[PDB]
Order: sequence, then structure tokens, then C-alpha cells
Amino acid sequence: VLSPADKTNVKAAWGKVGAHAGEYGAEALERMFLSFPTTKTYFPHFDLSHGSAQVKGHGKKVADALTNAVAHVDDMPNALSALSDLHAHKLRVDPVNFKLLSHCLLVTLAAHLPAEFTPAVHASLDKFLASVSTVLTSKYR
Amino acid sequence: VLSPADKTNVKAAWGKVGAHAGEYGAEALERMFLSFPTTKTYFPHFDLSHGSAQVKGHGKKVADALTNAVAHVDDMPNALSALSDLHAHKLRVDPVNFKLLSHCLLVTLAAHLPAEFTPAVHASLDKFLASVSTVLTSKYR
Amino acid sequence: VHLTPEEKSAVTALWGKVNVDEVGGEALGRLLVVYPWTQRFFESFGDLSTPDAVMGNPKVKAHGKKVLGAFSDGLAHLDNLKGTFATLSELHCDKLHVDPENFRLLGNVLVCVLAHHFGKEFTPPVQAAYQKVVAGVANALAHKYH
Amino acid sequence: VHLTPEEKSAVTALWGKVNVDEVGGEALGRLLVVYPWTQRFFESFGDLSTPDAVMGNPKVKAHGKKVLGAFSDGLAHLDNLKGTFATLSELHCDKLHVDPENFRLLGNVLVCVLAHHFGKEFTPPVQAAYQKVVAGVANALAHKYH
Ligand code: HEM
Ligand code: HEM
Ligand code: HEM
Ligand code: HEM
Repeated sequence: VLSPADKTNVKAAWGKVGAHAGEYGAEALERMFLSFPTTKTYFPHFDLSHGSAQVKGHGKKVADALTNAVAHVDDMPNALSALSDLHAHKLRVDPVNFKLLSHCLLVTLAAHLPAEFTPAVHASLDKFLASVSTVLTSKYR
Repeated sequence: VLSPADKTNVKAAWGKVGAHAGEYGAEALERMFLSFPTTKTYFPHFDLSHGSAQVKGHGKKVADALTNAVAHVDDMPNALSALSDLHAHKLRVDPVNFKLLSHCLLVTLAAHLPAEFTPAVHASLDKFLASVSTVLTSKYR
Repeated sequence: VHLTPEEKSAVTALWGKVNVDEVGGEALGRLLVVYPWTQRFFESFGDLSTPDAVMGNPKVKAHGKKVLGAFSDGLAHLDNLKGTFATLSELHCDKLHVDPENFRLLGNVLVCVLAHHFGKEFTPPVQAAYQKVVAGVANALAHKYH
Repeated sequence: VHLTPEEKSAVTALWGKVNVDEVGGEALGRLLVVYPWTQRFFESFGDLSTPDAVMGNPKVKAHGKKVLGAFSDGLAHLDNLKGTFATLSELHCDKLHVDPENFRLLGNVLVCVLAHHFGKEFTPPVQAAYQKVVAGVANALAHKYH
């Protein structure tokens, strides 16, 4: 449901991020584990304390997967087919938690990219993050 | 998305509803208004009392749109286009209430179809309803 | 939760004809068929391929006996749900790592079953009381989730 | 709601440096923009078609000024959020007919506005303390819904 004005926005603000993606992703989780303790359940084999390398290493993957989606924003179902299967049959994360991350992500983009975080872009991204949550869970049943 | 089987089961559970559709849709409404009072915020113009001509008439429309969705499950976006626009631009109901109306619709079908309502059919009806929820809110932004 | 004296009597009346052990295996099996992503905890249960395999698994059935048992014994302390489940709440978080959402999915598949089980007797006013009760039981299990 | 010593000191210290008339105007505008269907309760507000409009609309900015105002008043009474909004809850339900869900959306848009305004200062622990206040205040408004 992303209008042209939407892809231009998403691409625009995700272009400014650039190298910082890893750092940014890493913070989105820390805000998630602290603001929504029930998402800590999916990581009982991690060390969730501030500065955890594991959390920074995971954020990196998550963020690269979004950069990958922003590139192939026209054909996501396929660029993300391998991730979709992984979350559907192996990780089995309840669909709800996808909303908590998206939210925690946008928050991390505002406290870092204030000039480009206009109410227009703000709405394009949320949709974007929604659109990725619709794919990553498409095959749960 | 759906599977060839889910369709056969949907066309099954429904094919048995027959002429109890408008009446089953009426029960599903009373239930939703009782187990979830927050929904009565969308009907401040109705007489929400047992038997109401308004609540019954409505239950008839709702089901009929479902009977139509089932007939064209191989092509739902097209068939519910008129309602998509209606919900997205006029009524404007929070996408969360669609899930509540869905729960009350399964409770009804189960209390009325003892023989048919099997685990595999239950699974399919729940998908179908959510698939109907996705089309009606697809144009929200 | 806060049910009226008439709503509580209702709950108890209908639960006096519930075969706790059968409904247990029907509730826990249906939770794993409609929402397969719950199966993530029962790898050590064996065959969970088909709905029949899931519905005829002696382990799923046995676990259902437990769940709906601990559930049924909580109907005697409707006025103190948290107290009664304060320990299982702690356990599900720290050692089981079970996402609290699951108690909401199970609480709804429990309502659809009692509906399929009692038919016309499972009336709208009766359903609500049960909805308040399952929510209340879910809320209590997720009370000590740090 | 319940907040620890460190949390409450984080929530307050920060709320002391907030122009309640700027954040409220902003917050209500974005709610209307990011989640359009919430534009339903405001027909008599004028032009809302473009975001540039919504944000420059005086009636929308005037409202947000009063809403976020009544919000600060409860920030003084955290230990009793339910009794502090007892009258407003009734109002929103009975005469306004506003689906409580809309208190959950505003609460999340309000944390984004705080993170956009303070930047780094809005550290993860701080935000955490804020997700609590909002959800709390949210239940408090939805508390007297029938
Ligand atoms: C924007 C949404 C999400 C994206 C794009 C994403 C992406 C990924 C990626 C790239 C991996 C690494 C796969 C590999 O090891 O090769 C992964 C793994 C994982 N994800 Fe997600 N994920 C998302 C949401 C979620 C959510 C909401 C949760 C949390 C409640 C979750 C839990 C996990 C877990 C537990 C793993 C495995 C961790 C490990 O490597 O040990 N993911 N995800
Ligand atoms: C499976 C989902 C749903 C279906 C198939 C559905 C279908 C319909 C239909 C067929 C109409 C009749 C429009 C006309 O008269 O031309 C309509 C109107 C309406 N719907 Fe939806 N709807 C659904 C969900 C919802 C939900 C969840 C709510 C809200 C809690 C809702 C609230 C309304 C209202 C307020 C009306 C207008 C009543 C009036 O005529 O004044 N709908 N819907
Ligand atoms: C109304 C809710 C429920 C109640 C009353 C409940 C109760 C119990 C009880 C009595 C135990 C045994 C604790 C012990 O080992 O000492 C337990 C264990 C467990 N429960 Fe729950 N539970 C509930 C819902 C669920 C659900 C929905 C899931 C997850 C999707 C779940 C998964 C488990 C697992 C994995 C164990 C351990 C399995 C085993 O060792 O046999 N429970 N629960
Ligand atoms: C943190 C939450 C909120 C607080 C503390 C709050 C507070 C208030 C207060 C103080 C009034 C003013 C009554 C008057 O003097 O006329 C009011 C009215 C109203 N609120 Fe809220 N409110 C909240 C959220 C919302 C939301 C999310 C919506 C809808 C999307 C909403 C819609 C309205 C409307 C339309 C009015 C009535 C305007 C009129 O007709 O005069 N409020 N609110």
C-alpha cells in the first residue's frame, strides 16, 4: 500500500542512516527489552545487559535485512523469503512482537535523525515497518 | 494467504450455514457487544437491545458480504472493494475490533455446527475471517 | 475478576459438567493446530505433523490435563487469581520463557471449545463471564514477568 | 501505576523541561497523520487533508494543548491514576464515544515526539519509564467503559 511519496521517503531517510545502521539497530532492541520485557523470552541464550556484544551483533543483522528490504522495496516477498521461512518454522515468534520492534525502531530514528523525521516520513516508515511485518509472518500457517 | 484446502473447508462450513446466515451474524453481534463493551462506541445510533430490528438487519448485511467473499475467495480484494472504501474513508473502525468480531463469529459457528466444527475446519475459518479483516482495512492509509 | 453474584454462579454451574481431562486435550491440541507457532515448546512431544497426529498425541493430551487442571482449581479462588498463580507466573517467565501472549490464544480457543461442547447452552451472557475469567487468568500468569 | 525510585526521577526531571503547548500540538497532529482513521472524531476542525495542514491547523493545535494539559495533571498523581481520570473516562465513553484504543495510539506517538525533541537524553531506561506512564494513563481513561 506504499504510494510513490512513500518509497521516496523511506529510501530518503534510510539513505541518511547509512553506516550507522548497525549501531541504530542495536539500540532498538535495548529499548525493546527494557520497555517490553516479554520480548526477552525469545532470547534466553543471550546476555541482555547494556553493552552486550550479542545484542549489537544481532542488531547488525536485523538492520542489514531492512537495508535489503529498502533496496528491493518493490519485491520484498522474495528478498525476504529465506527470513520468512526461518521465523515461521524455526523461531516461531508470535506476530504481536513485530509491532513492539517497529515502534522501538521508529523511536531510535527520531532520537538520531530529527531533521528528516517529519510527520510525512514518519508515516511512510511506520507503514514500511508494517509491510515488513506482513511478509516475515506471511507463512506462519 | 490461504491454501486449496482451507477454501474447501470454508466452502464447507459455510455451505451448511445456508439460510441461518443473517441470523448467525445477528448472534455474533450481541456476543461482541457483551464480551467487549468498547465496540458499542461505533453504534451510538442503534437500539442495542435483544431482538432489535437494527441489530438483526445489520447481521444480515455482514453475513451476505461474507457469503459473497466465500463465493469469490479466489478473488476477495475485487469483491470487497466497495466495503474497503466504505470502512477506510467513512466508518473508520480501528483494525483491532475486526479481531474481536472474528472471535465472536467463530464462537457462534461452533455452537451451531457441532458435527462440522473440527480442529482443521476451525483453523481454516480463523484464517478466512482474518483474510477478510485484511481486505477491509487495506485502504486505511 | 469482578463478576457479579449471578455471573459467578453461572461459571460454576456450567463448569460442573466439564470433563476437565477431555477438554484439556482438546484445548491444547487445537491451540497447536490453529496457531502452530506455539508448537515451539513441544519439540520433545513427537509427531505434530498433521492435526490428527497433534490431536492423538498422548503427550499433548497429558499436558492438557495439567493445564486445564491447574485452571479448574483456580475457579475456587476467583477473588485471588494473582495469589494462586503468583508461582506459576514466576516459573513460566524465568525457566519456561513462555511469551504471555500464549495464555490469550489459549483462553480464546478454550471459549470456542466450550461453545462447541455445550451448544445452545453456551449463551452470550455465559460467554462474557468466561471471557472475563480467561483474561483474568491470563493477566495473573503474566503478573511476575520481569 | 508503580514506578521505582530511579524511574520516577527520570520521568519528572524530564517533564519539567517540556513546553506543554508545543508537544501537545505536535502529538495530536501526528496521531491524525500517521493514523488517519482517528480523524473521524474531528469533522468540525477544518482542513486535515495534507500533513502540512493538520500541523498548521489551529483547532487541532488548540485541542492538543488541552489534552496534554490534563495529562500533566495526572503526572502529579501517579499513585492514583484511576481515580484521577474517573470523570474524563465517563465523558469519553458516554458522550464522546471514543474507542479506548485511541489512547494507546496517542501514548506511542507521544514517546516518539519526546524522542524527536530531546534526542540522546531520551535514553532507553527513560523511554521505558514512559511506556509505563502512558499505558497506565491509557487504562485509567478506559477504566469506566461499559
Ligand atoms: C523487523 C523485524 C525483524 C527482522 C527483519 C528480523 C531479522 C532477523 C535476522 C536477520 C535474523 C538472523 C538470522 C540468522 O541467524 O542468519 C533473525 C533472527 C532472530 N530473530 Fe528476528 N527479525 C525481526 C523480528 C523479530 C522479533 C520481533 C523477534 C523478537 C521478539 C525476533 C527474534 C529473533 C531470534 C530469537 C532470532 C535468532 C537469534 C540468534 O541468532 O540466536 N525477530 N531475525
Ligand atoms: C468481518 C468484518 C466486517 C464485515 C464483513 C462488515 C461488513 C459491513 C457491511 C456489509 C456494512 C453495510 C454497509 C451498507 O449498508 O451498505 C457495514 C457497515 C458498518 N460496519 Fe462493518 N463490517 C465488518 C466489521 C466491522 C467491525 C469490526 C465494526 C466495528 C466494531 C463494523 C462497523 C460497521 C458500522 C458502524 C457500520 C454502519 C452501520 C449503519 O448502517 O449505520 N464493521 N459493515
Ligand atoms: C491458563 C494457563 C496455563 C496454566 C494454568 C498452566 C499451568 C502449567 C503447569 C501446572 C505447569 C507445570 C509446572 C511445573 O513443571 O511445575 C506448566 C508447565 C508448562 N506450561 Fe503451562 N500453563 C498454562 C498455559 C500454557 C501455555 C499456553 C503454554 C504455552 C504456549 C504453556 C506451556 C507450558 C510448558 C512448556 C510447560 C512445561 C512442560 C512440561 O514440563 O511438561 N502453558 N503450565
Ligand atoms: C492522554 C489522553 C487524553 C486526555 C488526557 C484527554 C483529555 C480531554 C479533555 C480535558 C477534554 C476537554 C473537554 C472540554 O473541556 O470540552 C477532552 C475532550 C475530547 N477529547 Fe480527549 N483526551 C485524551 C485523548 C483523546 C483522544 C485520543 C481522542 C480521540 C482520537 C480524544 C478526543 C476528544 C474529543 C473530540 C473531545 C471533545 C471535543 C469537543 O467536542 O469539545 N481525546 N479530552
